[PDB]
Amino acid sequence: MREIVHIQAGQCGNQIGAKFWEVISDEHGIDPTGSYHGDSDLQLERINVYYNEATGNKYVPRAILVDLEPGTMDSVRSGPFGQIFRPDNFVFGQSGAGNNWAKGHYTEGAELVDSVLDVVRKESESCDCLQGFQLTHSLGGGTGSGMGTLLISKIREEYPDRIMNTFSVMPSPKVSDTVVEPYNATLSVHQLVENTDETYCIDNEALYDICFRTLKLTTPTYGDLNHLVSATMSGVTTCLRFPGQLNADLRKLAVNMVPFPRLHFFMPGFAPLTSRQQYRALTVPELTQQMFDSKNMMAACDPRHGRYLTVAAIFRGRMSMKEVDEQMLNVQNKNSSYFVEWIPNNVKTAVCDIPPRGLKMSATFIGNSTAIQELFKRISEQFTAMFRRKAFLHWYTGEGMDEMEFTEAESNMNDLVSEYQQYQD
Amino acid sequence: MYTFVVRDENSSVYAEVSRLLLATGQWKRLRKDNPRFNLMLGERNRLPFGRLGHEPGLVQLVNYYRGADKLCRKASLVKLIKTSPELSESCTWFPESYVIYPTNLTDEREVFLAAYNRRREGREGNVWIAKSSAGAGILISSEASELLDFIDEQGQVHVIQKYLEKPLLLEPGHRKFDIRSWVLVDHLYNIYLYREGVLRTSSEPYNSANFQDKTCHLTNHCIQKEYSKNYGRYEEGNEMFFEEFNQYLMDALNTTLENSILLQIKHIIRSCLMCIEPAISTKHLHYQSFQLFGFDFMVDEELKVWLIEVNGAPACAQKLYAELCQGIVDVAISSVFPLAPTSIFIKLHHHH
Amino acid sequence: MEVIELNKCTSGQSFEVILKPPSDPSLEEIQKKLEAAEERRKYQEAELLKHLAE
Amino acid sequence: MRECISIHVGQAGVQIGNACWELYCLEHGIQPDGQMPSDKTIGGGDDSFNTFFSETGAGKHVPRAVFVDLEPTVIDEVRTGTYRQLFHPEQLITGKEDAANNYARGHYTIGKEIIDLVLDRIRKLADQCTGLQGFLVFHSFGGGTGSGFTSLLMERLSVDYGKKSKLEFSIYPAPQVSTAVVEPYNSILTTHTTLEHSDCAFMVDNEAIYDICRRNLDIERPTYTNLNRLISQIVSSITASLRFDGALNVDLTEFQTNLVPYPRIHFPLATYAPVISAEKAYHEQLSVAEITNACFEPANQMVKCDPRHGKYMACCLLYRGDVVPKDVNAAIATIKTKRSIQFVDWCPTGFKVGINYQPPTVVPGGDLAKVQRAVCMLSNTTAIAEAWARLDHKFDLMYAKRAFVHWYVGEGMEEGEFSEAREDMAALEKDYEEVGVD
Ligand SMILES: Nc1nc2c(ncn2[C@@H]2O[C@H](COP(=O)(O)OP(=O)(O)OP(=O)(O)O)[C@@H](O)[C@H]2O)c(=O)[nH]1
Ligand SMILES: Nc1ncnc2c1ncn2[C@@H]1O[C@H](COP(=O)(O)OP(=O)(O)CP(=O)(O)O)[C@@H](O)[C@H]1O
Ligand SMILES: Nc1nc2c(ncn2[C@@H]2O[C@H](COP(=O)(O)OP(=O)(O)O)[C@@H](O)[C@H]2O)c(=O)[nH]1
Ligand SMILES: CS(=O)(=O)NCCc1ccc(F)cc1
Ligand SMILES: [Ca+2]
Ligand SMILES: [Ca+2]
Ligand SMILES: [Ca+2]
Ligand SMILES: [Mg+2]
Ligand SMILES: [Mg+2]
Ligand SMILES: [Mg+2]
Repeated sequence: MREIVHIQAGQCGNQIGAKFWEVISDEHGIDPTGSYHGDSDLQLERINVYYNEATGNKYVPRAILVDLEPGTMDSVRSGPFGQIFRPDNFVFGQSGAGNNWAKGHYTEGAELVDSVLDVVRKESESCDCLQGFQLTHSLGGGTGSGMGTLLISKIREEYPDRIMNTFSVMPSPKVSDTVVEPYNATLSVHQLVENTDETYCIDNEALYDICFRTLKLTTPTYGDLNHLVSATMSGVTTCLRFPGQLNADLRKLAVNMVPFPRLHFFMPGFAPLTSRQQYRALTVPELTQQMFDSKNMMAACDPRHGRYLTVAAIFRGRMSMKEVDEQMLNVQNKNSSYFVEWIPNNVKTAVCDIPPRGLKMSATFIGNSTAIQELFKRISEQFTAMFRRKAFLHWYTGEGMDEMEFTEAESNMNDLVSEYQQYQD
Repeated sequence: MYTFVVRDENSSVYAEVSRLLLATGQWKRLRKDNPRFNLMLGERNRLPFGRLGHEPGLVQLVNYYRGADKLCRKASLVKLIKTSPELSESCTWFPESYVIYPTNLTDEREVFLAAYNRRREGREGNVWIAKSSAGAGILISSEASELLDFIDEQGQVHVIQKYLEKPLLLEPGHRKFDIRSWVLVDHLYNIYLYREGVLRTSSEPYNSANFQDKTCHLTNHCIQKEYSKNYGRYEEGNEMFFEEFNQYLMDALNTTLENSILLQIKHIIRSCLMCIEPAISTKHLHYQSFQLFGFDFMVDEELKVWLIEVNGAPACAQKLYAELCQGIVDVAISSVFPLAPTSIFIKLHHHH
Repeated sequence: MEVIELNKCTSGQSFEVILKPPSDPSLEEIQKKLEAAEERRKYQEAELLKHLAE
Repeated sequence: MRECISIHVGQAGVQIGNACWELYCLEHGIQPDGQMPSDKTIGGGDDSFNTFFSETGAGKHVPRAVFVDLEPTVIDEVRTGTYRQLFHPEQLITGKEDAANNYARGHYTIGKEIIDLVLDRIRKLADQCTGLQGFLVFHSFGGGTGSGFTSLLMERLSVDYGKKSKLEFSIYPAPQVSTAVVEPYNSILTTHTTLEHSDCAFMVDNEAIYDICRRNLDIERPTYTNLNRLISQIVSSITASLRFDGALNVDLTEFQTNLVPYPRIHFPLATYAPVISAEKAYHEQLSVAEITNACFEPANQMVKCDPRHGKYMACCLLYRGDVVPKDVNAAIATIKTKRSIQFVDWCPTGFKVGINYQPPTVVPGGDLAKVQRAVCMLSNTTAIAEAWARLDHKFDLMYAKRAFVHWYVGEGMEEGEFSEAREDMAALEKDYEEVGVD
């Protein structure tokens, strides 16, 4: 009974989190009303990891929906599986965060955070043995970025020895809402460096390019981007939601994926990514070739620019586990220049029998690559292009922040970039 | 795409093999410390065999046989011949040898003097030679007192063996020489003898009444090119190849290189390698081995071939690098990692 | 090739063949190690809370 | 009669323990409910099988075993499995969250909180013994519990049972059946702190068992069940002398006397043959010479290494089935004249032979085929130091960059313990080289 407490904050956080529960609820045979209707016992073996069991054989997601404005969560509550969430687990304000990290972290967010922790404490107290927490949010806004990292800081204080995990959507000028997104992302990244054990970096530009070039979607929407995130979040959590010879809880994964405490930012990947030739059976080689292809990765970082510290691949569906090892052992032994040679056997593979809905087989990719420094370099450059002229700073100094804190976020980010660089040589 | 590493930069042979492997476009070289390799061109000394064959899904191959030093060490070879029943102590193609440890350190000092006094008393030629593996340090003399005293002044194991006082001398010149045969043993323990040998000849007239000047007694390519005043006179680089040497044997001795010398050479190579096959074979091992050997022979005026030593990390004759190295890639490397004639070797069949 | 100490019973037998002749920390100290590591954990955690309190 | 207590620590220890006791019961005619019709002494007796089984008044034969794991999912299989009736609840100890493959977490953080409870349960089994021989401890090198908690348990067993022998069955880490990257750290840390507390240790390299299952049993992708039933045959061959009438290795002490002349060098190599696939149409039955000759093939060694380039210190041949001393010595003569067997000069060149007439028992529905005779050779070769070399090298690659070290320091371990442990292994490798190489 290794329970995980899920939290979703802000617009992006709640929209991506909603689809995630939609996807995995379908995989575990849970309908929108919480009743189970699957045909395999595997669907329930680990159901208590993400769902609570209520009266009448009802399964309620262990999820807490947080936002500083009602709009997004009114959509969830009216969405497909909106009725499945515990009503008490909706915590929201009315002021909004105005895409302002200071408002989410120091002013508006502070006024609401204590009541969020009351719900978190409630869900934790009922866990037999709490694995840890997982947060979904963006870094470019105000609530998910500012209040999200405030929540993490206050969760780590009250649960210092529990694992803190996040899915963090990184901003990109190509898929942008406001110009202050580099400010909010740089301020959040430092909080994550300090207070998260694992962070899956999701770059909206990578999601966009995939919908545009690979999926051949003429006009991508946030909905399209969120379909990729749902599928990827379901893939990375397969290790936790189903049985297998691997076991693996959050702390065991972190112990094998994070060789240094600050370098815990992962690049996820998924395969297949097909356009509507969609019924063609996909062979193991094609799953492996795409899963490692950069065009299938969602951090917008060319892995061939850095080195993999650790790599975890999860294959789903009825396939040849002997042929899986062969293709995996082929990619490594064919590109051993992009794997650090001072972590023996840093490429692990796991197979799951239940495939995602609508696919005979799939593969999810989890890489701890020093190439991620390119993502942080982009954010840093955009931050400094505005901060050197103090552009838009008044939105933040008006909330009580000082220029020094920005200077410190800049140095903290450039240090992180320097730390990745030394392990790339 | 096959992968290989290089852990001996001083190997002229495998510098060419590596240069050929890359030229095929199907072999990729990795850093010398990358464990994910198919082929290791390993170091000469302290090669870590225990770390081979433990990478999942990687068939790993190395260019050295673990345990073959027993054959490529001066003292080791002597002990192997005297202690192995397949070769016996009465082995007829190996000069009478004795292992002699310096007194500042089993040892065969008393056994040597016994056979020495027997020769001295019987009027027989009693000229011996002392040498070791730590030499470039050789001494030739007919007095047992000088041979033993020379070894005590050193600090490593030495070997004293009978000096062939009746060597076969080429004409014109009246000059000594030795024969180098290259032998390749693949993972299946086939014994392939390279069809091309080299006679490393002395450019000085052999003088039996003066073992002090060792230029006419030692046929090493380095000694002749440094202390000899007739280097390159009769043949380029004091190297005569089998085509010429065979033509000479026909003109002078009315015999052929095959009949008079090569039969004994092929026999000696087989006996030496078959003897240690159960000790070094990799037939049922978790990794695979091959290795290039350099056998050095002596020929006396009776056309009898004697084994001098076996080199485990031999070099090749400049003219024969291209042909031999390519041959190593064909029968030793591509036989295990095939790519996408008239073999240059001579297979010496045997019972495994 | 000699056989020595041949012992036979209803369920088997055993013997010996020679081919050739020849030629702690106290309970107290363990508690200190355990408690010393527990103390270093408490220290590191206090420094975490001190950092968070700032 | 003297009793042996088996301790199973961590997933690998518990699942291997489950396979052994399954086999022990089939070998001794014990049913899943603990009944043993052939035992004419009800609720008592000092027979050889009583070294491993106690008896209740109701005639239940109960393993003298304790299962310990910091997480309950593996031991829950025992609580509800086929042989659930054998054990009682006091014997199965489970925590709520494991060591996360972190030696420091199993030794210090979590170990400190459960060590006294485990000693209490073992003390309960000890109080049932009239003359306890010692302990057989099963664990993995890589697991956080198997590595970290085992070393702690061994330290306390030496304190509470000073004069008792301790043998290990340790699983050497193999990347083919492992998803953990830090197992070299755990293996070296647990070997360092356990070395002076274990009298004799049988290492099983998962890589060796894995290839045997693919090569001999034609299993393209073996599972832990496949790996464990094969391992429990080797374990049974090694413990049979303690559980059956005999004169060789009749008590745990004899294992050290026959296999370990030097204390630190206490890791005998195990070689087993024949392993024949059950799915075969029908195999030709191998002779005493052929299976004895097979004991010197690297393909059926529990740890892949080349004994031709080591030196033997001791050699036990344990036969099961149709074997007479006449045929053993005949095959040994042939092997000496063909094999490369070099003993150290300060040890006799000989073999101790034990024969048990009962052939190997095979679990119904298992992978192994019923054979008429099988053998397990226990040889102490310096060649097994190749296993340490491989492991120490991987340790060096990661430790040179302090990779993953923060996870251990975070649980209260000092960084100096890494190097203190590595230097002990460097000394252990030097001991093997001084004994084996000239
Ligand atoms: N042969 C065999 N090896 C196993 C088995 N179970 C785990 N292993 C090996 O043991 C190592 C992992 O250690 P575990 O025993 O699973 O971990 P643990 O002792 O339970 O400690 P934790 O970290 O708390 O889980 C890996 O190298 C596995 O290959 C098993 O049943 N049989
Ligand atoms: N017993 C013997 N009788 C006659 N000549 C001998 C001899 N032992 C050595 N030599 C001479 O010494 C020369 C080489 O000696 P040796 O081979 O022992 O040194 P070395 O090993 O450094 C050269 P390489 O290893 O390349 O063959 C040969 O040319 C040979 O003529
Ligand atoms: N992938 C994805 N990104 C989003 C979505 N909504 C907003 N974003 C991104 O998140 C950032 C805006 O943060 P937002 O969540 O709207 O702010 P918040 O509500 O204050 O937490 C911008 O970089 C957007 O591109 C979404 O539904 N999907
Ligand atoms: C202020 S804006 O530049 O018009 N906003 C565009 C957001 C977006 C862009 C591409 C998407 F696939 C989804 C969303
Ligand atoms: Ca207010
Ligand atoms: Ca009884
Ligand atoms: Ca002791
Ligand atoms: Mg918004
Ligand atoms: Mg030489
Ligand atoms: Mg475990």
